[PDB]
Parts: sequence; structure tokens; C-alpha cells
Amino acid sequence: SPTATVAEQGEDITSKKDRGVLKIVKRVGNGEETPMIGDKVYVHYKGKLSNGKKFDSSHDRNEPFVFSLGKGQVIKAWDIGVATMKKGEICHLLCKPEYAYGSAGSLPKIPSNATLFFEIELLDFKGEDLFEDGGIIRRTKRKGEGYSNPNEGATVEIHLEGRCGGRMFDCRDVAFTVGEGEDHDIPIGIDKALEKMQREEQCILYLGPRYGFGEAGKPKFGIEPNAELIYEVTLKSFEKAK
Repeated sequence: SPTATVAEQGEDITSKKDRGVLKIVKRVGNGEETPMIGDKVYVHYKGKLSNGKKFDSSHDRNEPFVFSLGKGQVIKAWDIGVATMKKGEICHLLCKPEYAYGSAGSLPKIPSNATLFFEIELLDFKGEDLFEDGGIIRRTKRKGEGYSNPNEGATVEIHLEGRCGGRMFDCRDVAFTVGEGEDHDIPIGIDKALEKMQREEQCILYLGPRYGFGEAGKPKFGIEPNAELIYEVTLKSFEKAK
């Protein structure tokens, strides 16, 4: 029985510790960092019911399954389970209905209140390409708490850390207006990325030359024209404009 090991020796990784999701590592991955919130992840999975029958796998699509993590584009068990994996790692998941499909189930193969089994391999994980151009890459350190997002003309209060290829140049808590980061010596990218950020959201930002300081560079910071920068943005508080 392949489901036996994860059912009896599986580590509970749920926040409530209700045994909703149980995990067993089959192959150890490589590296140190686990994929973050919003990060684009590439996987190969195999889903089996409590009776043993397979219902869904990425291999019969003949391609890797890809999604944004933490966004609820998959079942809750995946969002949590994969967020604990390393690159190249294979693991097993025993997921209670509360972290899967629940009392309603899924037509036509998943029954009501079904406990499920999953073997997922994390093939690769990449950052969140904020504008589908690779210009600004986001990797979220911490989830925010916001129903809304700062708009153009929104007054904001953020902590900001900026480095130039490994040399940090900017560190401060700034209060400014969205669209007008220029005045406070702030790249266009930050202002562009704030529009897709929540209250209390920490994230790391990889800026392309187009969203850095541009052909001008930044002399007071000692930054050459069209330089790639790395920022940590912490949106503390904001007020949207009319």
C-alpha cells in the first residue's frame, strides 16, 4: 500500500494542527529556499482516492502543471504543502476534505467528504513576473492584509531597501505619493509594483533596466545608467486618492 507510510508516519504541517494535511518526503530536493507566495511553480503530480483509484495527473496532459502559489489556484492542501517543498523534491500528501474539496466534492470523480492522496514533484519555481515582461519580478516575503490596492496618486508609507548588484544604497522609511517616487529618489518600478501590493506586504523586487533609473542612472546613489536593482518594499500604510 503506497498510502500507508504517509498515513501513519506523515508530519502534520497544518496551522491548526488538525491532521488535515500530512507530508512524507520521498526524494530530497536541492537548495535552501522554499517557493514563496505568488511564485510560479512547475510540478508533476499523481492524485489517488482513498480506495486507490487515480483521478488526475499532469502526465496524461503530457506537460508540467503550472500555477501561482498561495493565490488559491489549487486546493488549500497544495498551497500549504508545496510551500514546504524544495526544488527537485518529491513528497506524498494525505489531504482531508477540509483542505481538498469538502462536503460538496468534485464531479464526476471526487466523492463527498473525500480524503485524498498526492505525489507531487517540485520541478522548478520562479518569481512573480508582475507585468508579464520580466521587467519587475516580485517574491513575497510576507502576505498582506488588504481588500484594496494603492492606486495612482495614493499616499503611501513604506520601508524601502535598495541594492545595486550587492551594494545597498537606499535604506529608510518613506512617505510619498504613488506616481511621484521620482521626487524622493525612488525608481518608477516601486511605484508600479505598489499598485499590486497589500497592507503589511513584504516582498523583494528585482528591477529591470526599464524600471530602474534608466539611461540616466543615479549619481547621488552612485548608480550607472540602466542598472538592475534589488529592493525590499514593506507597505506599512496607505490612503487611496479619489
